[PDB]
Amino acid sequence: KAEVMKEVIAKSKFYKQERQKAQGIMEDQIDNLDDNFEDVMSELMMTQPKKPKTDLDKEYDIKVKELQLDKRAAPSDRTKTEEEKNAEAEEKKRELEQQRLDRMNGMIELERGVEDLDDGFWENSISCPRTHDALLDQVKKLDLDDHPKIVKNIIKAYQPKLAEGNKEKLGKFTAVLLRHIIFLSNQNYLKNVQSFKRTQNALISILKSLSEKYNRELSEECRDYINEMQARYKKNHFDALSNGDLVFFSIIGIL
Amino acid sequence: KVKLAVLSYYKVDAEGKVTKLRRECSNPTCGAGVFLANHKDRLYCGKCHSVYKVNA
Amino acid sequence: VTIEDALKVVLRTALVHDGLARGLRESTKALTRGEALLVVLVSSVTEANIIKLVEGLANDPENKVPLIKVADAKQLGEWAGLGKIDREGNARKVVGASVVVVKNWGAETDELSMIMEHFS
Amino acid sequence: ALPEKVIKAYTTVGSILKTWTHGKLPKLFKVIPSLRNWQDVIYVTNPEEWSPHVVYEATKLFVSNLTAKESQKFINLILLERFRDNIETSEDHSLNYHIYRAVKKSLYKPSAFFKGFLFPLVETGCNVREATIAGSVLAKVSVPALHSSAALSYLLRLPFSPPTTVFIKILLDKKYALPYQTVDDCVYYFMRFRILSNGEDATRVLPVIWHKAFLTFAQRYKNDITQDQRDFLLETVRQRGHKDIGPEIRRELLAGASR
RNA sequence: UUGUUGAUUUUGUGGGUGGUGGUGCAU
Repeated sequence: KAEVMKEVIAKSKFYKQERQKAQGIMEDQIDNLDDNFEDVMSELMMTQPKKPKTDLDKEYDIKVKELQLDKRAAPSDRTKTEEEKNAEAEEKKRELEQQRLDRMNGMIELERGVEDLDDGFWENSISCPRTHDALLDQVKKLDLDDHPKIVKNIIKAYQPKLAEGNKEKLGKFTAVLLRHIIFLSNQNYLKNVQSFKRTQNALISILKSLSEKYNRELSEECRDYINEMQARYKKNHFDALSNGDLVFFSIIGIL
Repeated sequence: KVKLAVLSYYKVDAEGKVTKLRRECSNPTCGAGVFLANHKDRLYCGKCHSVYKVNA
Repeated sequence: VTIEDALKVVLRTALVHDGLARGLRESTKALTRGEALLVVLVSSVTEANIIKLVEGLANDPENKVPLIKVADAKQLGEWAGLGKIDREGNARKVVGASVVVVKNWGAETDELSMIMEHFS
Repeated sequence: ALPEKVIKAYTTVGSILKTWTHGKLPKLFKVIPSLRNWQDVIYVTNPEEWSPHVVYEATKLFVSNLTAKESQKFINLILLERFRDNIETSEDHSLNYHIYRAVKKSLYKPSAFFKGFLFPLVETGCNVREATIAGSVLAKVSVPALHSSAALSYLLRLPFSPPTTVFIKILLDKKYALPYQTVDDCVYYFMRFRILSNGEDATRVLPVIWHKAFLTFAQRYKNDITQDQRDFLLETVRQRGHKDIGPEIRRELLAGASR
């Protein structure tokens, strides 16, 4: 076995050396060829020769331009059966419910545990408004029932696909929308409670859609409100607390 | 990127006369309309990759 | 049949036989080679050079090529086929063409005779 | 004939190409596309003897430098024949990886690719194995919707052959925004196989690949056909429908809206 | 955008795909 192995190793080394030698000879041939490139090309240029398209070739070019003129179809995917859709929907529901139970029992998604956290805590045209005030100015002249109309138009005008960075603009708009929802509740609405109800819930539904894609941006704004109100409670106590706070907390339960 | 490089290749006088500021490739396949890139030591064709001396 | 309408079909036919040099670079390459049969130039080109240097090449004594004047680059690009058709059928994302040069007519149409008669 | 010194130099080029596997190609080889008589210069380099590595890099050199018209001959005369020869002469009837890559690069020029490989091959006794390997290159690589739609219209108008039906299925599988005229041509192709006066196509036995293509057409472009076109197709599956694939095509066709 | 070239690509957002995959079975 050992002798057979040594011959195999010797043969492999022997073939490797032959390949290297062949590689070396080739590079020398290329180098010699490059040196003689100018002489060969000079004569070839001297011997350069002096200066109807097929029916299949004529038809293609005719077809291409006609296709360019012609309108294009939108593509579609195969329709899943009702049983398959229900099975997929049931499967997704099972996965989400199982995740909720795990999160309840102490599973954290950075799948770390609550005990890990408790180490060392005790010892120590349409404009997209990047700010809450900007949204008001855009909707300053519009009625109370018209807030959902403008808000959805802003999202439509700045979808992610339309231009680069629209995700960020919508992400900031998610934070801006939440303050608008809380802001309206602070304003008096006993005069037109019905109209306020038609806008207050509608904006929340839009915020729910935004949160699905921009939960991170919403979460940052939500934490800021928690910090801000706490500071206001430090100085004003119950006077800081308003209806918008009570509204504000409910929305986290929703979202 | 170079913008409107084509404008730079040829010059127009007040009378409308057009003069070419660069040499054209002599390769038959390149033909007329193929301009050589002017380097400090050589004239280079971007189509044929041929190299010509500046003062040839 | 207006002259502009005559050119619209003629450029369409010239496309169908790959007979258009589209762009300033392709235009001037065609003119210098003597392959240009017709040149369509835009009025609103911001740089006065591009007008002069196309005009001089076309008015060369050795190869005189007829010249036409177009108001907007965007519509010329549409005739040059740059623009894209929509679900509605109207052109979209159309790219303006400052200069277009015809190399091959492709087919003999009555509209070509009108343009040539206009120049004669 | 080329100059004798040129012939000797390019004979040395060919010998290099036969065993060439890596590195820089000979400078003389790299300038062939610029030459007018490249076909004669290419002949002395023995294209049949080119190593698979050379075929890839030679393809990488030529379709980029040569014109669209000139590329088609390099495509048709060399890489097509090499593509067929390798499949026929291989023990397993497989294609070398480097030749496979070369077909991809030739697709970088769609018009020359369709006219140097696809249309010549299907019109020159293409076999199922050749269609499968070539379809995979077509399947994996991005092709323009414009060029493909014209290419699809071509294969639909040709006489029916299973190898051509593969390419028809591949293009349909790509899910391109086919122009409505192409959609009509797709319908007319599947129209011609129903029994009516009609050609022998009505009575021809239809393989599964024909039905799989018909399923792909139904799955994707159901919303882009007229009601009249839909009814005619529903009659085709009635007369020529497969045991298992037929009901699903009916299911897909019926759930679509008219344009 | 290619390597000079001409819309073949590049960018952002969505997004279907196991497939020059094997192995046996039934003319």
